[PDB]
Amino acid sequence: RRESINPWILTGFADAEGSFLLRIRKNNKSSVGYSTELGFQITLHNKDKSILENIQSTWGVGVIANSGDNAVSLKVTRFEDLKVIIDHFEKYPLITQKYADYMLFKQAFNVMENKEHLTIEGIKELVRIKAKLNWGLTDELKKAFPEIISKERSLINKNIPNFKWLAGFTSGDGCFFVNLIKSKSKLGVQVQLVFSITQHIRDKNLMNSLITYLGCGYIKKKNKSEFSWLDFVVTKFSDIRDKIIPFFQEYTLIGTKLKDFEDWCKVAKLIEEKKHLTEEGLDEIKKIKLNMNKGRVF
DNA sequence: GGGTTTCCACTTATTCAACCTTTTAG
DNA sequence: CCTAAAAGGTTGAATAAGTGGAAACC
Ligand SMILES: [Ca+2]
Ligand SMILES: [Ca+2]
Ligand SMILES: [Ca+2]
Ligand SMILES: [Ca+2]
Repeated sequence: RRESINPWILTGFADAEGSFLLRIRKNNKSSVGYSTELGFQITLHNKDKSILENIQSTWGVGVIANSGDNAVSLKVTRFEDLKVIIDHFEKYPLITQKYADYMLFKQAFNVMENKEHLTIEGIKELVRIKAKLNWGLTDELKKAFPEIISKERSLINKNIPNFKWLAGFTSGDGCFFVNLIKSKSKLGVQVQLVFSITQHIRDKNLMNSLITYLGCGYIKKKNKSEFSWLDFVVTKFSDIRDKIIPFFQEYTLIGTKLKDFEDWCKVAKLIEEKKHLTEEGLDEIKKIKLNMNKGRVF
């Protein structure tokens, strides 16, 4: 059932789940020896295929396909379709550092719109653009286009623009979790509700702003080898009851995350009724938990 | 139909989400 | 003593991003 997604929900979701793409491919059938492909894409779990169909219908662009065993993607690379992407993100701009990637995608669009990508000089300009996009140059492009190139990206400083963006972002990178803490009590399990949003460290400022915007929570920094990311986290029930739950009751989530939030809420009500301290209440929470998050079948 | 664009199957890197246990706060 | 909140992580790919191959187009 195709439903129109609000454009700021969509942009918040794009900030959490979109990726731009710029292919500069060796091609023995291209006059300059390289062909290109420019686009935007989203990859989700199969259980969320509906989001992709809603976006495909809301925009009128893109093609949907399996992405391996368990995921599905919406890719938009038809050049004329990319005008839709630009019109959307011009009106409802990305908020995270991905915004810099959007601007690089715009620059590549302009090169191609002037048909300059059919010249080697235009291929070279696309390479300079791609050197700053996402993961930058591949080994093949480094080898083929030796050049000291600026690598500094525009640092993005933008406030959360409105709460629909936040609902979109949370639908992508958020998590509603029932933590079962093993204790020695007679019941022997403490039920703890956790709300989290996870993000690369490059957007520490935006994540830190969530403390102010939502009136609760804290930031946990995590490092693993050379990689760093952050979790905005809320574990205090009174904050979950009075701030997190009413926020998302008002600003609706999309996809499977919505059902997780609803289940989470059913656990919160049980907790408020103190039935998490009874055996029968705990069994019910355990049963709700088994069907949340990755365990959910559909 | 030659050069170019678009699509579709599928993979690589690593940023997510989701999942744990132990300790501290109240 | 008791429960709630925070601290302190780990797991593993539903990560973000990218690739190989060719059909479709004009
Ligand atoms: Ca994300
Ligand atoms: Ca994704
Ligand atoms: Ca997600
Ligand atoms: Ca995500």
